[PDB]
Amino acid sequence: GKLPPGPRPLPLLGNLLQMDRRGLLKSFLRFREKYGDVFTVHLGPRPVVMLCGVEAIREALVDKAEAFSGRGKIAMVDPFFRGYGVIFANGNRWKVLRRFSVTTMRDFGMGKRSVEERIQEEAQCLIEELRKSKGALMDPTFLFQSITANIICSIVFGKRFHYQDQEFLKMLNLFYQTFSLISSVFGQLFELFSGFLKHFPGAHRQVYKNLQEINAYIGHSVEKHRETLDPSAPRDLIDTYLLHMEKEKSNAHSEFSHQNLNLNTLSLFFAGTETTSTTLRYGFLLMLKYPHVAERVYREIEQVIGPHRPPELHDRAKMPYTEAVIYEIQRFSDLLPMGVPHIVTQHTSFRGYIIPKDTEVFLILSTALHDPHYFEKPDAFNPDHFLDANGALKKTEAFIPFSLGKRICLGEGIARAELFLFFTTILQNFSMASPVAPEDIDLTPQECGVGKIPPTYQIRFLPRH
Ligand code: HEM
Ligand SMILES: OC[C@H]1O[C@H](O[C@H]2[C@H](O)[C@@H](O)[C@H](OCCCCCC3CCCCC3)O[C@@H]2CO)[C@H](O)[C@@H](O)[C@@H]1O
Ligand SMILES: OC[C@H]1O[C@H](O[C@H]2[C@H](O)[C@@H](O)[C@H](OCCCCCC3CCCCC3)O[C@@H]2CO)[C@H](O)[C@@H](O)[C@@H]1O
Ligand SMILES: C=C1CC[C@@]2(C(C)C)C[C@@H]12
Repeated sequence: GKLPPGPRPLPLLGNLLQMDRRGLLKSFLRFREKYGDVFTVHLGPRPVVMLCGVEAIREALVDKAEAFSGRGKIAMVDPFFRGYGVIFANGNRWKVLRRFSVTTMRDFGMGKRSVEERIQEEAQCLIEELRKSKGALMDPTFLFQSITANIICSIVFGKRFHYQDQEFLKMLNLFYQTFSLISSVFGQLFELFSGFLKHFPGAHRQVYKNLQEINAYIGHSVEKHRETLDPSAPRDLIDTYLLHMEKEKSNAHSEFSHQNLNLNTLSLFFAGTETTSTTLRYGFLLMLKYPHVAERVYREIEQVIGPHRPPELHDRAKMPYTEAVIYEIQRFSDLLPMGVPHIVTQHTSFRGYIIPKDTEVFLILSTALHDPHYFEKPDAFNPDHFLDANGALKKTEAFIPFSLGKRICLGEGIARAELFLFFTTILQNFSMASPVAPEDIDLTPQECGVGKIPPTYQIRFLPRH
């Protein structure tokens, strides 16, 4: 009958005075030193249980899924989402939204394109755009958000936007700034003291205002889908939801509400755009720092695919090196180092500790991805972390960047397809250069909070021959 151990808190400040200035993640890795894999930290007024290492995390999300499957809050965006949409929902609202989103993120209608096909098409558009740049320097952030946003758009809104569309780019800008502001030092501090800091000016207000501006776009798209809805031929995920709404309207407790429609839709957009693109940004920075890996990846593309046939998912199994590189990009880039917060949904016992219902829990995914027993020298980028003796692909159970269990990333199959196809399709057509010599490329993230965000950089894409 005790919570996990941890540093002794003060009233009001919780463990603030024991924290590391460099962030939550660093704070928690120090605590782990002292207390081991399961400990309690008081983030202002809330005790939060931290679980570290693949064994503890898997034991919680998979073996104790009846208790560890709740969703906790991200203080920076809770005032906006308020438990609407699939990411932030619990209970029956979650079950409904998850079932809906999973099915509709995969089955689209006979004669509608596959996931692979939309990605393949977006990849050709991206290569045509990169050709048109003629080797000019760019920060590729906007293009990497455009291609990942466009895959979600084709599912959600039934169309794609053009790369030079300044309105499309305005919404990409809002998603980008929001993810940065959520992961900033302020955003981390807000996680501790949201109750106090919310009365004052700060980034939380800018985040809230950004999300309302994206929400206004969605609300208008929804209305215009409603006006043109053909109940016999759903175009996209919005039409499918409208039909469920119509079908359940006689139940006042239907979860197909207007607020879930907007916020689930937003949720999918945010997650679909900022995750994969951020991974891509890091991956191309790593290719600049390790041009020998990129050159090896090209050799493999040449031998297995050739210089012109578009890459397809069937190529994956014949490309162990490219796959190792992409896993290692994900491992090293550690997109969500503390995952997304969980909450326990019933009184539970965990390695002797007793964790009461409603206790918030962070799974520190970063500790699995940097576990030195699975990855020798885990702080260095090295695709050999994923290769055996023969150069064959060695997967491992510590590779959990999508989490595990009931709340495991529902975009996983999409993200993996997007990483492989965009990565290989770009390298099939271009090598990369930049004004910064490999030795001087600094990989230090620009933010490290909920999200790990790479520094900005310039790069050129040089066409092959
Ligand atoms: C590199 C790409 C991605 C990574 C590393 C990633 C990682 C994650 C993680 C760690 C979670 C939290 C799981 C948990 O709560 O324990 C999550 C949830 C989620 N992700 Fe992904 N994600 C990626 C791409 C995507 C994409 C492309 C989509 C959209 C198609 C997406 C949609 C979602 C949704 C809707 C949830 C909430 C699931 C739920 O709470 O039921 N993610 N993701
Ligand atoms: O109808 C009234 C409203 O219209 C103007 O806002 C527009 C701007 O006129 C207009 O340029 C705009 O075009 C956006 C198209 C790009 C959509 C990109 C999507 C990417 C995926 C996630 C959703 C957004 O959409 C916004 C919402 O319609 C205004 O911003 C708001 O005043 C006002 O509330
Ligand atoms: O005592 C009653 C109150 O307590 C619950 O919430 C509190 C928590 O009790 C209480 O801890 C809180 O104060 C926290 C002080 C945090 C110190 C400020 C830090 C901010 C920047 C970094 C250094 C200092 O403010 C919140 C709002 O008052 C409630 O939010 C309010 O109902 C209620 O007014
Ligand atoms: C992919 C995700 C899951 C939760 C999240 C928030 C900022 C939308 C970090 C984005």
